Amino acid sequence: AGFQLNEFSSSGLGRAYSGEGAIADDAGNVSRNPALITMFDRPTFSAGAVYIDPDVNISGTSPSGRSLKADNIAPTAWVPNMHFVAPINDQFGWGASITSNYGLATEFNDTYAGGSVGGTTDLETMNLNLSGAYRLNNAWSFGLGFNAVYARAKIERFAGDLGQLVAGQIMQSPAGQTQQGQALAATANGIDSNTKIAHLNGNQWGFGWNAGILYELDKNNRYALTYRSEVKIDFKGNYSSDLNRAFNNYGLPIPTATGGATQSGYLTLNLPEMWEVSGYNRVDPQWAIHYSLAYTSWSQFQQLKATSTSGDTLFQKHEGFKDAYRIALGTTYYYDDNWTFRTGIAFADSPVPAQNRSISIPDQDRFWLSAGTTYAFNKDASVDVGVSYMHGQSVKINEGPYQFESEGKAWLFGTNFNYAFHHH
Ligand SMILES: CCCCCCCCOCCOCCOCCOCCO
Ligand SMILES: CCCCCCCCOCCOCCOCCOCCO
Repeated sequence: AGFQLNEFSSSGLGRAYSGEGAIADDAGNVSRNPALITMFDRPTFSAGAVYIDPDVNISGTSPSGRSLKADNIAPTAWVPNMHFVAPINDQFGWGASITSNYGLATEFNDTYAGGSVGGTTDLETMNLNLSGAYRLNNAWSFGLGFNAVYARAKIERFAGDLGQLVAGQIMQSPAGQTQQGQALAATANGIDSNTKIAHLNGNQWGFGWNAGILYELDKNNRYALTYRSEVKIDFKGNYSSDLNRAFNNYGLPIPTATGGATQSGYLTLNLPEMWEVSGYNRVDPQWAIHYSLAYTSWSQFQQLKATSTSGDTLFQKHEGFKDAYRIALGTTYYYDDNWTFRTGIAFADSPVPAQNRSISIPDQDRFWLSAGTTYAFNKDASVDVGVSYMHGQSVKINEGPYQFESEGKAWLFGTNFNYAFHHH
């Protein structure tokens, strides 16, 4: 699912985030649906983190003869979460949380033959949320939330074997016999595969809002609709390329060379909005069933475009994402006053059309299998441990002169501590 994260709590991880937004056994879920606030009787707190260990691989051969093989190109990630919820009165409450809905990390050796389209790609995101909720009656609740998103990003690309390729082209050509042609071949051969062809970095705050509706049949069965708005991050940061000025203005398909000098740069990143419907059903004093369909408007993310203080394009990449859905189903076994158990599955289709796949964000349809458990120390305190495994199909990728194959899987492990305070 592109660069979206769902890892906002360890219990959620055990459910495979199914019907999140209709469950309120810990404070974690208010981030997902502000209306769940009305479900809380006293100040409740939750803090933990999810460890994501991807194993994503690339295979292929460049036209140069060099291998396009790259193993383990998605570094492990630690995603923290922190949550708080508290009543105001019989019909009002509020919450705050620190989560992450968007994140991405890909890394190739700066010597990689295909380095002009896989160097380093890093996006980390933090969502500061502040919600309030109104209890209309025993059935209807409403939530309204505001989000301050802090985002830190970095892009780096290298000349892989392009220097070699270009030199070959010249030398095979009639210009191979010319002084002019030879000098260019020399220059091309001279571009090391670790020559930095593009650098971007910046951090910026962005802002958005979210809303949610909660409907309860009884104390054991509810349903929810939630909306999370788009958030536009307007980066202003640094752009650089180690290539000589002399490369620019011939219309070659490359980022603007700056001879290593840094230029101020502007790029707008769109974090897509998301809708979600959720259902929770406590079938039995020990058994619950939960499920959700979520819809993310990835079409809101069309490209990476970077711009000088003069309006010139310094670096551009077409993304052309399409809207995508995530669906999930899970169960919870409330064994005894101490132990709770859970498992779930989810599926998410890639928002990246095959013809726009790229190796920096090698995405495919995914499945999650998860299981988790909660131990309750004492009605006031509990720890949540969750495990999830994700599997993705292998997919074909075409960028520039290169053809790749990609496969990805991952293990997720997470722990959360929960505390509940003195009632009213
Ligand atoms: C699939 C990637 C999504 C997230 C990418 C950025 C998220 C930040 O992860 C960085 C991973 O680095 C590990 C964190 O460092 C260890 C922190 O643990 C210290 C405990 O206090
Ligand atoms: C300069 C105008 C910007 C238009 C394109 C921006 C996006 C470019 O990214 C394409 C990535 O290709 C990088 C390859 O650069 C060439 C390195 O080797 C050239 C030496 O022969």
